[PDB]
Amino acid sequence: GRRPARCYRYCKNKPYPKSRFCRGVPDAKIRIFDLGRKKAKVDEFPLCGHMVSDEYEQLSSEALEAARICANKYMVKSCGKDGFHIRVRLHPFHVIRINKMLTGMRGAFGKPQGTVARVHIGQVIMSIRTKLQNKEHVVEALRRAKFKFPGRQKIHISKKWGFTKFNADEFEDMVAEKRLIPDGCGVKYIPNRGPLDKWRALHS
Amino acid sequence: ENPMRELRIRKLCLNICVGESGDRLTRAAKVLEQLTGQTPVFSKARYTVRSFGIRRNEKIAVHCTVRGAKAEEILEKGLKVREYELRKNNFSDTGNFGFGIQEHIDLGIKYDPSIGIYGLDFYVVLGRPGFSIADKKRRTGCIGAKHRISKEEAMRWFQQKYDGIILPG
Amino acid sequence: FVKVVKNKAYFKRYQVKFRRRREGKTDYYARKRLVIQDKNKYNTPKYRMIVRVTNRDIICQIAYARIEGDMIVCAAYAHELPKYGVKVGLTNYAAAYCTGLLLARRLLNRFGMDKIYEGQVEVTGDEYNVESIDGQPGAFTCYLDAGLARTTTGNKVFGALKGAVDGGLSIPHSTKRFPGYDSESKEFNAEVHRKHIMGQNVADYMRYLMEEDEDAYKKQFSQYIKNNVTPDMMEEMYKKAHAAIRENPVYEKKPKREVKKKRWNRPKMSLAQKKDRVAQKKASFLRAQERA
Amino acid sequence: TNTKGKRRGTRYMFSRPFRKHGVVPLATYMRIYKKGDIVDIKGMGTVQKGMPHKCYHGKTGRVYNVTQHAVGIVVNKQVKGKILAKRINVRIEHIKHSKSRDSFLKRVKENDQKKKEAKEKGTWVQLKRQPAPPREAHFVRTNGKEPELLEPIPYEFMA
RNA sequence: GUCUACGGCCAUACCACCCUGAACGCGCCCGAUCUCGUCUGAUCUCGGAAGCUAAGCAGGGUCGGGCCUGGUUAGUACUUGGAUGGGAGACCGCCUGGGAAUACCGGGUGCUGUAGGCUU
RNA sequence: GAAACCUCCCGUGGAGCAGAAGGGCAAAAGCUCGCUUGAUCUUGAUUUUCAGUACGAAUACAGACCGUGAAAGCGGGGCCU
RNA sequence: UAUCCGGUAAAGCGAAUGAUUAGAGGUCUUGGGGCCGAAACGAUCUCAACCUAUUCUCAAACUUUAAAUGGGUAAGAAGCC
Ligand SMILES: [Mg+2]
Ligand SMILES: [Mg+2]
Ligand SMILES: [Mg+2]
Ligand SMILES: [Mg+2]
Ligand SMILES: [Mg+2]
Ligand SMILES: [Mg+2]
Ligand SMILES: [Mg+2]
Ligand SMILES: [Mg+2]
Ligand SMILES: [Mg+2]
Ligand SMILES: [Mg+2]
Ligand SMILES: [Mg+2]
Repeated sequence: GRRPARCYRYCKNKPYPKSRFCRGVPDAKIRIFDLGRKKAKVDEFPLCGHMVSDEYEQLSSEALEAARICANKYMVKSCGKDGFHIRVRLHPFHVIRINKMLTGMRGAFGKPQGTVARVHIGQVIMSIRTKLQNKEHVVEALRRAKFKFPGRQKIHISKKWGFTKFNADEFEDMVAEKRLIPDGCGVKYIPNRGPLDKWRALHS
Repeated sequence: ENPMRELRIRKLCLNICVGESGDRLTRAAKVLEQLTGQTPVFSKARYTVRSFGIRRNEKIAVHCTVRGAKAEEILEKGLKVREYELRKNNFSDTGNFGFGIQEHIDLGIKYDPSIGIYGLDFYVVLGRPGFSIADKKRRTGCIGAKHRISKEEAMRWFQQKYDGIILPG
Repeated sequence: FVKVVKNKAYFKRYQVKFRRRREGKTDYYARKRLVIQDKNKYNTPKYRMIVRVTNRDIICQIAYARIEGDMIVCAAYAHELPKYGVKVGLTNYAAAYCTGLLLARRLLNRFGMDKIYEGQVEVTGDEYNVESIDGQPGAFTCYLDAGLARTTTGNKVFGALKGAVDGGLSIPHSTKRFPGYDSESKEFNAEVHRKHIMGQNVADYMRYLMEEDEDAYKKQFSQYIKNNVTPDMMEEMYKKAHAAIRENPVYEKKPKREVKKKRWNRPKMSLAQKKDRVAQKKASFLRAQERA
Repeated sequence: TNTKGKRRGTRYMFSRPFRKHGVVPLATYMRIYKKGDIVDIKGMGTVQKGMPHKCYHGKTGRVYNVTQHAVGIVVNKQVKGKILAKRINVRIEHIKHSKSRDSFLKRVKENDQKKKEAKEKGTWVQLKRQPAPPREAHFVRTNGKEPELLEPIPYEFMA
């Protein structure tokens, strides 16, 4: 049906998003960019395993989805149906083209074949949060998920708390301070600045 | 002991939307002219609506803005036919109120088989001293804040002045 | 509830209009046409006879525009007029005339063209304008800056403009909006105009009220009744004032001194005060809640 | 092949900057150009009468003519192999005084000061400029405290 | 100290709500005979001066938003010139000079020209 | 009645400006009135395509005769391409 | 050495435009489907769009920012006084 992944790998063209101009684009294979217990509280999942990319390459929507199932399947089988949260952090926005041959190279300009993610060197592909129990189960999940992607991707466990931007060493104190306040999957960082009436809702 | 926070009637607005044009509208314009003691204005439609049977720039409604003592007098008549009751929803958050009358002859006008029974629409722009700031030409402004009439404040003016009830629901 | 119209975003993207455009003062559309010179004129001034009527006052200024902030060569106010003769009705058309006239005379006295360009003396009211005399310094010429005033027939600005024209400034104008000119005929009386210049429109209203009801007259013309300005006294009064202006227009100010130098205002609260003030509100909240 | 249209590609060039739209504030108009004023051209979107062509934006040149509300201005425009000094009639709004020349005039004025004085004295003074010379010999006192050692830091992978 | 008239630069000047304003101003304010204009003396025009700072206006306030300006981000991202450097490629490292932008954290919150007041 | 007409509030333009898109534009360049024919007559200069020839299109002036506005001004077609 | 010009790389999207993930919060709206309701903004979920802070990820024909390399001028007798 579709072309080999070989042929759309390197980030060669300018980014060609689905827009006014580029239309009639077929929908991306991947759709659900996160799954597992996504309705979980910051506190009850701090681990944050990432699959980072080490190639400035393009990943297919097809390969993302496949990798996502692969990781989630293992996470379910391993720990449990509601024991993790996985986030895919690359959406296929770039539209990829296809000049098709039954005229020759005259007036050759592609129709939209499919979509694709462009991924920089050092950029995270997938990311998983679960417990301090469960580190090894994530690693292998991402390990298995690597095999669905072309190029090369390290698996890495971050020094953050969960899917927060905050360093896990200081996360718990900050809550004690109320620097930080739980807010679904995330956590709202409160600063000094805002009128004092906001400060009177806390400390009360 | 307030000096000029004296909530007054800035203007009274009266409109008969017949939604016809031609003769019905010319007929209804006489009713306001008998009531207010001044020629009204015909407003035209914004755009055609095949449902209502109106066309763009076709004269739908007649209306007029009464000011001063005559607006106080006509407002009084309009409340007498309504029996000095309003509701909470009849007041706008801006501190204005309004109410219908179902037939102008109730106010105190003679019917005619031609010049029939045009129901009409009172609406009262309450105001204060020094609201004109907004609408003058040169050094304009906005009327502060503790000076703006609240919904509550306009209800209590009605509850005092015209001895009204403001029934709930 | 609704979508907040005035977000962070709104204010980030927001552009203010100029300061005086905000204050509701300066029509910059008109200012550009009024004030800028033709570049090949170079640094030669472009004067304008600014006239603004305040609720209690009429100011008449002559100004050109430099880049630092348009400079004012001369001015006359309606509140000066007491010197000359005018006790009351200082925002009235007649007063506007005196105030304009006075500006012309005071201006002319600076340049030494007080003796040349006497201008119109008898006050006809008709189309008058100044012809510059050959072998003599030319006639001063500015243009009327009406401002935001709705320029209609009989507007008081044109009362001032008429005055400065009779005072001997060549300011171009038509008579299509002096009070007198008829809309549904298109001729100019210039006796109606004279009446207005002399305050006879005011005197007749005074005579009309006194005839009808004493109390309304007494209410309407309270400062006219005090100072004893009567209807029959009115025309003479303005003619005296015109002469006195015409004989001595020079402004002398008052020698202002003996000032205590005290702050009526409230000065700006220093960082450190503001910093503590929240500190005290923080403490006071804590000590307050540790009770109930 | 691209369109020859006058305004092609001036989407950004003739576009008032961020939060500087609206009234062309008045100094702009009311400042005087004589003959032989050095003047830098910079087209503007609000005023479309007397706009310069996109080629002369950025370019500086001298004023030759001054009309009522514009200024003729000789500017040099390169064309493949030949520089053509050519004369264009820009409306004031698209033009500033180029300061480039004033720093020169400041220096010549300063020279005339330093030539009048130092003549009766006898001591001749350096009027020519000189490029930044090598930075001279000097001591550095490590006052009490010794130098601070800088080990390069061990790598770690952050993302 | 501060205002009015005409301003220049146009948020350090905007917005929100809160407080305070002596004198002079500026206003709101009271009228429609005349000028002028409205469906309407609301606006506009005109004649006033009994009230009042309620509002506009000014000055201040807010762990305020916004804007302005520093730090950090970071010698990071990018990048001129160099090599028979690496790497299967993708890309990367070095040399040679140049060098940013958010988030985050500080500080600031109109200056001033001409003419005329008031605080004598 | 989700939509008719009226009224108060907010509203940096998120509308509109014949048409493609881009720019520009708020006591306007938008809308609504009033008066109009500068879309008129006539020299050269200049810009843009450029060979630095033409055409078209435009820019600044200058001389006439008008328009409009209290005026300063603006206007010799269409906000600019 | 002075001085203008710039909107590409980068960056940004808790700034506009457009795209786009997630949960917190919200009878804003209202609905369509429910379950417990005669029915009830009653209770309970829900999914629609909208909104209040956050959050994931983007742009040749988006952008508040904004490089490097780069293009003008100027650096005197044709000047000063
Ligand atoms: Mg094959
Ligand atoms: Mg390609
Ligand atoms: Mg005007
Ligand atoms: Mg009135
Ligand atoms: Mg006040
Ligand atoms: Mg107050
Ligand atoms: Mg702040
Ligand atoms: Mg047009
Ligand atoms: Mg001509
Ligand atoms: Mg470009
Ligand atoms: Mg980019």
